[PDB]
Amino acid sequence: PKAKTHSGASKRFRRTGTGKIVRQKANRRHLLEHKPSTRTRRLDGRTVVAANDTKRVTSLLN
Amino acid sequence: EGGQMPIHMRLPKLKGFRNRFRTEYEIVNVGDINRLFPQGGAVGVDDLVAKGAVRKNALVKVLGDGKLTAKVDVSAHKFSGSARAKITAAGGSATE
Amino acid sequence: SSRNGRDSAAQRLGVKRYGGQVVKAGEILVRQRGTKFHPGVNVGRGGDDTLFAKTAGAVEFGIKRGRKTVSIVG
Amino acid sequence: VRPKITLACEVCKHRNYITKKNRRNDPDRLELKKFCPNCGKHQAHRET
RNA sequence: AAUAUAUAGGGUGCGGGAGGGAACGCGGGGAAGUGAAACAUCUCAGUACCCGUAGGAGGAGAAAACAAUUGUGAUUCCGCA
RNA sequence: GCCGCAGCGAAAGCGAGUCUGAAUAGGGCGACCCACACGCGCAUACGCGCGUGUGAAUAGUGGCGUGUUCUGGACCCGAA
RNA sequence: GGGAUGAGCUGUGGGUAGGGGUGAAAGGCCAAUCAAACUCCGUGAUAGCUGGUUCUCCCCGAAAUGCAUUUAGGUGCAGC
RNA sequence: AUGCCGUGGUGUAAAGCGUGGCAGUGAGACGGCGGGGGAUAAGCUCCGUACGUCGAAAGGGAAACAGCCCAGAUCGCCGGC
RNA sequence: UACUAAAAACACAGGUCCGUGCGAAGUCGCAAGACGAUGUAUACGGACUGACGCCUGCCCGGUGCUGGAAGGUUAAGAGG
RNA sequence: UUGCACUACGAGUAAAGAUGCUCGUUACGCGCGGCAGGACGAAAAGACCCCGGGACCUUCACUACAACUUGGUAUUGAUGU
RNA sequence: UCUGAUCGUAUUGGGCAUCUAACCUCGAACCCUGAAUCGGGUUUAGGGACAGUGCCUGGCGGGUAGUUUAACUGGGGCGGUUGCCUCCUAAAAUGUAACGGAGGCGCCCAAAGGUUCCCUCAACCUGGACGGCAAUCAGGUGGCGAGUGUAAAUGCACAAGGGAGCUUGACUGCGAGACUUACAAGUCAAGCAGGGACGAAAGUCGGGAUUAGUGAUCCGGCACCCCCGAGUGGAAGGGGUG
Ligand SMILES: *C(=O)[C@H](CCSC)NC=O
Ligand SMILES: [Mg+2]
Ligand SMILES: [Mg+2]
Ligand SMILES: [Mg+2]
Ligand SMILES: [Mg+2]
Ligand SMILES: [Mg+2]
Ligand SMILES: [Mg+2]
Ligand SMILES: [Mg+2]
Ligand SMILES: [Mg+2]
Ligand SMILES: [Mg+2]
Ligand SMILES: [Mg+2]
Ligand SMILES: [Mg+2]
Ligand SMILES: [Mg+2]
Ligand SMILES: [Mg+2]
Ligand SMILES: [Mg+2]
Ligand SMILES: [Mg+2]
Ligand SMILES: [Mg+2]
Ligand SMILES: [Mg+2]
Ligand SMILES: [Mg+2]
Ligand SMILES: [Mg+2]
Ligand SMILES: [Mg+2]
Ligand SMILES: [Mg+2]
Ligand SMILES: [Mg+2]
Ligand SMILES: [Mg+2]
Ligand SMILES: [Mg+2]
Ligand SMILES: [Mg+2]
Ligand SMILES: [Mg+2]
Ligand SMILES: [Mg+2]
Ligand SMILES: [Mg+2]
Ligand SMILES: [Mg+2]
Ligand SMILES: [Mg+2]
Ligand SMILES: [Mg+2]
Ligand SMILES: [Mg+2]
Ligand SMILES: [Mg+2]
Ligand SMILES: [Mg+2]
Ligand SMILES: [Mg+2]
Ligand SMILES: [Mg+2]
Ligand SMILES: [Mg+2]
Ligand SMILES: [Mg+2]
Ligand SMILES: [Mg+2]
Ligand SMILES: [Mg+2]
Ligand SMILES: [Mg+2]
Ligand SMILES: [Mg+2]
Ligand SMILES: [Mg+2]
Ligand SMILES: [Mg+2]
Ligand SMILES: [Mg+2]
Ligand SMILES: [Mg+2]
Ligand SMILES: [Mg+2]
Ligand SMILES: [Mg+2]
Ligand SMILES: [Mg+2]
Ligand SMILES: [Mg+2]
Ligand SMILES: [Mg+2]
Ligand SMILES: [Mg+2]
Ligand SMILES: [Mg+2]
Ligand SMILES: [Mg+2]
Ligand SMILES: [Mg+2]
Ligand SMILES: [Mg+2]
Ligand SMILES: [Mg+2]
Ligand SMILES: [Mg+2]
Ligand SMILES: [Mg+2]
Ligand SMILES: [Mg+2]
Ligand SMILES: [Mg+2]
Ligand SMILES: [Mg+2]
Ligand SMILES: [Mg+2]
Ligand SMILES: [Mg+2]
Ligand SMILES: [Mg+2]
Ligand SMILES: [Mg+2]
Ligand SMILES: [Mg+2]
Ligand SMILES: [Mg+2]
Ligand SMILES: [Mg+2]
Ligand SMILES: [Mg+2]
Ligand SMILES: [Zn+2]
Repeated sequence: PKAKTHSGASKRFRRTGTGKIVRQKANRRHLLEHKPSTRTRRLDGRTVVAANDTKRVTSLLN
Repeated sequence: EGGQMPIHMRLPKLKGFRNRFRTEYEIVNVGDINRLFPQGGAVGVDDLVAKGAVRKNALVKVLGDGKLTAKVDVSAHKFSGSARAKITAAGGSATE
Repeated sequence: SSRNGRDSAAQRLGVKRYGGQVVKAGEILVRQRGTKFHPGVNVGRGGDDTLFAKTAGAVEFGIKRGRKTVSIVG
Repeated sequence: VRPKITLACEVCKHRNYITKKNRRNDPDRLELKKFCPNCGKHQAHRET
């Protein structure tokens, strides 16, 4: 049969134009009063999946 | 991962929705109009398919990366902003 | 039975760049609690007394009236 | 005893900031001059 | 017939049904082991099994259909999407 | 029909750019050969931008082998 | 050794069926098997557990540590 | 004292680092040295050690004797140290 | 307790309590139907005690079971 | 039942209880009849303990269903007050 | 014809009582029936819009069914413990185990924050109405033995300790470069622009001397921005940013 992909990893990861894999950062959905703006700006945006998780994340997206 | 909450449940979901009604545009640069059509002429949506620069049965869109020195008369959907500037500088026109 | 057994994490304090070592601008030099070292030329303190670098150069240590200091020779 | 109050503006009523006060030392609503990004300048802020 | 109109019932005469068959079809009832590193939602699966009923095939089939300002024009089936 | 051919953005959309933002500020992601004389407002010298090339090095996709992997009993044997 | 005219023993024929029967009650008995029979089917049930896995040679060659874990004889990632 | 971090020399093939394919291991053992728990008991237990050997290392020595001492087996020889 | 336990264990005649007014209560069945019983509270089903003799004290707060409905709380339907 | 076989004993040693290793000491080769100290004798992939799985049993563990039970509406109507 | 009262008619509900015709009867008789303690039909004697049953709905429910019931542990159970912060063990970088040794935390502060200026403490000694070892005063001596909202360590007298003035930076948009790190996270940050506070200026300010005072994802809630809007215009829903 045909290879299914993981519905959780497709909603948490995506690919850029050169094949990098990006994600969003945690600790930002709630409990935001005591977190200063130096912390919510560090946790804002996207970063690249680290080089030690890039093999399991690639074989969940595909 | 052995019992801890995995990498596909620790991280938050990517934000947003997907537009169900999104209209895509296949893409030709204006520097490929120069190389494929070095003498210019009528450049339609059908002549860009056969010369191998855009796909079949899709809405086209002419963008503006390159150097256009040919005098072309290009007909396509949804021209760009820097593309109309380079086509009319070479004496051409750009209709929808 | 015992009432002991809990400790905290290790905070990895100490001198992170030694003397003569060429640093970049912004590098954390001496992470610590309190002012065990004091900031000198081209070294700013930091919130938890972290003693970073303000300009690229070489770290050198010295004494400035009893308080031992970290400086950067540009 | 220290709830989380939120500070609404006095011109646009946007809820720009969130912080904590003591309910029994400060029974009334706090008033601070804080920067409002909609107005682009420092306005007044009561609580809600 | 009881009982009156009559019916239930009984007499007689011609047709028909019944049960079997390896698979396939349609309609109805419907598991658990299992997977979820436990488990109940969920999965396994409308699977296994059972019930009714066929035919040489069966079911569906002639728009109270899609589509999106143009249009396609009964159903089934195979390939994509 | 699929993969390649342009990316960025939650999206509208814009497009060698784009998102954020008050910003011709900074970042994110993406694009971009100066090994090359020459010509240019270059010059104590390397460069800057653009031509001319000396004609620089990209590239994918389909098949068939192999190593792992996915769904199936999935290396084989065994419960209560 | 106990009962031996009794709540006796016995023959022939019959009835009760599997979360059910029957039991002067022992979880006893239901075809030498019973804290839920037997046979076929789901079915090649599953097992973080034990056992096994077959011809040759040449080069290099570990680990038994860290962190997380309904985790501690298992596993993910790093270390080698 | 050592150890550690940077730097300038000199030496050294099979060192290092970045990125891909396939792993195994995650029960360790005794001995030297520094310690905790134990009675400064254990072939006990739990840590440190660019420390060693076994694990996965045959040979010579310690009578025998995984872990101590010497030394790391490509093959052949009725040579030598 | 067939096949390591025959007993002080079960049964028992007698006792008390509770249920049952009659296609009864109870049980077997989705139901029809059946047993109870071709019986009718001196009868039938359940629970505990266990011949006989003398006796069987105090406690209704807790948890049941039976009766009650003044008050509070409380579903679908109606209202909209 | 069975890896072998021209299968001694002592003091040692070793995975800490040796026919099989060290150093000794003892013993001609093969049968037959007896005794049961050893071969950690045979028989049963320990019933105890522990770790993982199962079954069945209990309740004021959780979540469900049958049985019993309450109300509305349908079957279901008429007239007084 | 508004507020309140009372009377009457009509149309609708809820009580109670009566009726019979639905429905009910294992009360009785008769026929099908030759043989019938079955069944059905006719008639009669009763019950009666109740009961029973369908659908919806609360209750009750070990009668029955599926399951769960953690780990570390000098065997297991019993007792204790599990995350965070500081010290010692820890062998003069960093890190390091044990059911090894001691202690803290699940907050507090609208000033105990920001800034500008000013001051030096504790203890001891001498004199003084109530007044004592010790309240407030005065003078000598005193370089840190006091103090730090809160445990410990490292800091702090240049003060980060004490006091006063004005205040909200307990900011919005960012961030070159680092620490730590399996990963998830954690932590520090020069400097640039906006609009501000204090200061004559220089400058300092993205809470508190520093390190504890906390909880990933999912699913939701609210405020605002007006991005998508299942033919179209809206809306429902979804999306972003706090
Ligand atoms: C315990 O010793 C006992 C005997 C086991 S046989 C060594 N357990 C159960 O009977
Ligand atoms: Mg949110
Ligand atoms: Mg915030
Ligand atoms: Mg405590
Ligand atoms: Mg510490
Ligand atoms: Mg106050
Ligand atoms: Mg037939
Ligand atoms: Mg199941
Ligand atoms: Mg499972
Ligand atoms: Mg499993
Ligand atoms: Mg036929
Ligand atoms: Mg047909
Ligand atoms: Mg995209
Ligand atoms: Mg840019
Ligand atoms: Mg006899
Ligand atoms: Mg006798
Ligand atoms: Mg006798
Ligand atoms: Mg029989
Ligand atoms: Mg038997
Ligand atoms: Mg069973
Ligand atoms: Mg199956
Ligand atoms: Mg198997
Ligand atoms: Mg080698
Ligand atoms: Mg867990
Ligand atoms: Mg691994
Ligand atoms: Mg590699
Ligand atoms: Mg392990
Ligand atoms: Mg281990
Ligand atoms: Mg070890
Ligand atoms: Mg030692
Ligand atoms: Mg040991
Ligand atoms: Mg091994
Ligand atoms: Mg050796
Ligand atoms: Mg070696
Ligand atoms: Mg040797
Ligand atoms: Mg030897
Ligand atoms: Mg017996
Ligand atoms: Mg009954
Ligand atoms: Mg009675
Ligand atoms: Mg009783
Ligand atoms: Mg008794
Ligand atoms: Mg009795
Ligand atoms: Mg009472
Ligand atoms: Mg002999
Ligand atoms: Mg011996
Ligand atoms: Mg010997
Ligand atoms: Mg020998
Ligand atoms: Mg003999
Ligand atoms: Mg024996
Ligand atoms: Mg034996
Ligand atoms: Mg065993
Ligand atoms: Mg109960
Ligand atoms: Mg149960
Ligand atoms: Mg199950
Ligand atoms: Mg345990
Ligand atoms: Mg113990
Ligand atoms: Mg240290
Ligand atoms: Mg050390
Ligand atoms: Mg102040
Ligand atoms: Mg102060
Ligand atoms: Mg705050
Ligand atoms: Mg940054
Ligand atoms: Mg400014
Ligand atoms: Mg001013
Ligand atoms: Mg600043
Ligand atoms: Mg802070
Ligand atoms: Mg503090
Ligand atoms: Mg979840
Ligand atoms: Mg619409
Ligand atoms: Mg909306
Ligand atoms: Mg933002
Ligand atoms: Zn405002």
